Amino acid sequence: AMEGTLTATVRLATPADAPSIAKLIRELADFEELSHACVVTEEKLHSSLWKLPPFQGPTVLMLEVCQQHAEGEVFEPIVRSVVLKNPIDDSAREGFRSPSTGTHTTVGFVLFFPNYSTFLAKGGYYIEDLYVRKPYRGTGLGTILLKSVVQQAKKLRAGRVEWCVLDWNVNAIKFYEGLGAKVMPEWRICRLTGEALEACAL
Amino acid sequence: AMEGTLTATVRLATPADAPSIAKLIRELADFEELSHACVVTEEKLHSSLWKLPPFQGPTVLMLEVCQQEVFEPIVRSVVLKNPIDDSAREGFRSPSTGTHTTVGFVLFFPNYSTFLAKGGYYIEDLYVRKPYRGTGLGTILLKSVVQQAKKLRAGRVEWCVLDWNVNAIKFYEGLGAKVMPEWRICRLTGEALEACAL
Ligand SMILES: CC(C)(COP(=O)(O)OP(=O)(O)OC[C@H]1O[C@@H](n2cnc3c(N)ncnc32)[C@H](O)[C@@H]1OP(=O)(O)O)[C@@H](O)C(=O)NCCC(=O)NCCS
Ligand SMILES: CC(C)(COP(=O)(O)OP(=O)(O)OC[C@H]1O[C@@H](n2cnc3c(N)ncnc32)[C@H](O)[C@@H]1OP(=O)(O)O)[C@@H](O)C(=O)NCCC(=O)NCCS
Ligand SMILES: N[C@@H](CCCC[NH3+])C(=O)O
Ligand SMILES: N[C@@H](CCCC[NH3+])C(=O)O
Ligand code: NA
Ligand code: NA
Repeated sequence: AMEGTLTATVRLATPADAPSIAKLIRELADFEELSHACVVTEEKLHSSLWKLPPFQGPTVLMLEVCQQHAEGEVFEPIVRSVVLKNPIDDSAREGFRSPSTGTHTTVGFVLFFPNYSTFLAKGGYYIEDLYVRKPYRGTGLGTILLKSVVQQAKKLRAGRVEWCVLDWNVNAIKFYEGLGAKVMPEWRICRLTGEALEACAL
Repeated sequence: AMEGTLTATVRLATPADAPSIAKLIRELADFEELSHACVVTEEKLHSSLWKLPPFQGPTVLMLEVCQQEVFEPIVRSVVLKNPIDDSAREGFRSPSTGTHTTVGFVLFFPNYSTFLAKGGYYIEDLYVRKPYRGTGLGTILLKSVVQQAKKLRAGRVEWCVLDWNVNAIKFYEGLGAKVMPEWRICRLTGEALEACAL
């Protein structure tokens, strides 16, 4: 069991992280009660990610823990000390060994990509997924991961940082509101997919 | 002014379209009851758009009409539901062809679904000028984006709508889109974004 103080690391994901990303996307879909809709594979991540420079297309940041630079680098890892709220019991620890450092455990991820506001006439960032494994929630790790994205977005002069939440996901809403984000009740998401997308033609 | 059949053209916007795009973004913001929050300028569009290849970043397609390649223009004949009276006609002359009137625009950019593990497209803005609504022009414009998204193997085409905008909701549902009531947009901007530190 992990006790006392942890060292938390937020770093750019590499193709070697595809197995862990696939497992975390599946855990998130299971949390959102959307397992049937989730068809992610390591192969699909290799086909679609790591094609464009980081922050110029879909980009993943990995969150990892362990028991406690030159010019023009894209993303220097963010390293923070975290005093544990309670000791952590992680039965999944061995299946989440980090490919960057063997002594690190992968505990979360975030996927984000550029968006654009016409009212601001400025580019922003959109966060697609934000996920922390169950034994590591409530001790400040999700705050470090979200704030690392926001800090990068601000460095890139983002007008806004946006994302979506399920109306029933009260713990995430409280978490986002506590960081200054506003839940906008007036907007609804529209999706054109599957057969309806196939049928949509001129 | 305009009666019978129109020729509708959907084409890629160039920097010469920044004045009309700015004008149309303002009309949309006014429709969406968000005028005060709209700070678009031609200069801001020149700084943020036309920086990346089309469909690889924020991309605009213009919608233009007249009385009857990365992206080949889409040309369609449109039988007018009712004759059109356009008092703003002279302020919306097309920079591509002088005989064409700019009546709308769409802005879209790539998005990504982790559940599909596939890229898609997100439509930021979709707008048609009031005299040209309800006669099939908006359908042509949205379908032009979807056709390009499908050619680029998009898993989904997504956008958002105000819950009170029943005319856009009906239009979207009629095209096969599903309005998903469970999702809420969260935004970190302004002072809240500036105060967010690590
Ligand atoms: C939402 C999620 C990412 C947040 O991450 P977390 O690691 O659980 O978050 P934190 O621990 O930083 O913050 C959660 C709470 O703990 C509190 N907290 C942080 N450090 C703490 C500490 N050392 N001691 C006590 N409380 C602490 C924060 O103040 C926050 O409280 P609030 O929610 O009342 O503001 C995480 O719970 C998760 O993965 N959930 C399942 C998936 C999900 O909901 N995804 C959202 C996608 S839209
Ligand atoms: C929403 C908007 C983009 C749609 O464009 P439009 O040009 O009005 O759209 P169309 O004319 O293709 O479709 C509207 C309706 O007219 C009908 N229609 C189209 N051509 C027709 C014709 N020749 N004869 C009779 N009816 C016709 C369509 O079937 C559709 O009906 P439905 O709403 O019951 O499905 C437009 O009205 C607009 O700009 N509105 C204000 C801004 C706004 O709401 N933007 C959305 C931001 S999310
Ligand atoms: N373009 C608007 C959002 C409209 C979303 C619905 N089409 C903005 O920048 O705030
Ligand atoms: N990643 C999910 C959507 C989750 C949105 C909220 N984080 C999908 O591809 O459908
Ligand atoms: Na959610
Ligand atoms: Na709307």
